[PDB]
Amino acid sequence: MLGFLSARQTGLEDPLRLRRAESTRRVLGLELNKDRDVERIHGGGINTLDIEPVEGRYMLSGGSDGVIVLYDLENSSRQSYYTCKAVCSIGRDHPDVHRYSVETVQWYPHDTGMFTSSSFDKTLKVWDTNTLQTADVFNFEETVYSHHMSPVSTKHCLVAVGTRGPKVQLCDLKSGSCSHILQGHRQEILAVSWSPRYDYILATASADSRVKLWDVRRASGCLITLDQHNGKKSQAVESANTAHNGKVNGLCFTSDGLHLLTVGTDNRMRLWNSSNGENTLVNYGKVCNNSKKGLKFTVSCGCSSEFVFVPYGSTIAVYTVYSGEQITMLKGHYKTVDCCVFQSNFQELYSGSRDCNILAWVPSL
Amino acid sequence: QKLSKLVEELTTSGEPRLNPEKMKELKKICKSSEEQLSRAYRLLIAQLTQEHAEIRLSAFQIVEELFVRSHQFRMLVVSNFQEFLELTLGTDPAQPLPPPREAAQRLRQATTRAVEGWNEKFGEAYKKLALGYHFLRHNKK
Repeated sequence: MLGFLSARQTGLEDPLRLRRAESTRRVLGLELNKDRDVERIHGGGINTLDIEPVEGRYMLSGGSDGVIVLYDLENSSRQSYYTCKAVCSIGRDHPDVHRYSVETVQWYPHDTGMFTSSSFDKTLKVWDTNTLQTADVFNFEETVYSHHMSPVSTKHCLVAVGTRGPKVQLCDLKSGSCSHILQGHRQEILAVSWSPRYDYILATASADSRVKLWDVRRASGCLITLDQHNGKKSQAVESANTAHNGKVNGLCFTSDGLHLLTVGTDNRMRLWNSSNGENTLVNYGKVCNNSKKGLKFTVSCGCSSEFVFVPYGSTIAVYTVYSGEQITMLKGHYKTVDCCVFQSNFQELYSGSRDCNILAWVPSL
Repeated sequence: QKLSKLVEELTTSGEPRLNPEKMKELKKICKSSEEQLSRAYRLLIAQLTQEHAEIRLSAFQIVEELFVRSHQFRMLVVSNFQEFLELTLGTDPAQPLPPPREAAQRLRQATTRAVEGWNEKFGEAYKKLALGYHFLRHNKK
């Protein structure tokens, strides 16, 4: 490394090199920090975590018990050891607490003043962070498996919601219009994700093994259906063009938004070109999931090489996105792992699990 | 070697009782060399994976005494101990299917009491003991 410092200092390399390379080096060194803890507040498993996109200071966390906890990730104490204390919490006594498991929780991109959370009580509630009161409640006729607000839309403020119904609901937070539906799936929608590149592209994955990308502006159905083989097994599309051979319970666009990673219960992950949904044939090997609900996984950002961190049973498996090489499997949870979220500032990973723990993985040295 | 000799002399179920002289000899031997204990775990996995429940109890007690006394099993059970976390999650909880649980209920109670002791005995930064105890208390104690 001192070579890296000397290269930065002399302008041999752009300073971008040392960031990105050092960021990567940090990611490869992720290790369970016992020099950092997250305060236990969930009585039930953590289904979801979300670090705020601006300033990355606060994390939301949704539990199987229905509570939403709001954690502060900055070490405000002077010690080197700290516990990420829980700022607020939608507890059992809140009048608005969810009744059943919170399945997704998301900071409003663009501003930390409002977050949204959806549950198995069939509601997507929008919250004022400051007063911690709901500002809006959308009711759905079927249990919500995931939602997602666009990380990029300065223009629209749609929330895509996937329920057990076969239809994707778009909920407009600007005047509250929960009527719009995308129709074309056939079984529950286990994962939705807006594109980080394009304002109005949404990808939705369903238990029917199909993943569709939609231009929600468009009035004409899906843009693309991802097909495992790219056409080697080609049929008039009524049942073919499955992304997976099981349920597809996870989606994640890569950072720059040029590829889509889907995980499904055939124990595979695939990487897809998000422009024409073609399959890049990245291998990745066998990725165990048997989650019956959405599997929340992330990608890294701002490294030399992009990584994807996928819950693999009771561990987080780290893979290199574009080559498939499994970097490592981070082993520190006790029960299955439900969600991992990446802190892009410091290359830290937080992962929740059914054992009611949120473990921080920070680079060593 | 001598580790295996002591393991055979202690884990033998014909006299299934805690003998203090042999345990102190094992403590002193483990303190004399750390490499005694790294293979001792391999011996203990032999006794945990053995058919007889009394041998499993004996190997569990030996692991606990080496972790709490020798100061070399502490660096196995409170550092580089994901194997220990997984053995705690597999012993008291159900063995992963198809393979079912083979230990005795008295061994389950002994493991519960050992976990409750180790929650305070060595928990300066190893809180997954308490987390596993809570998971047992809320799922398959």
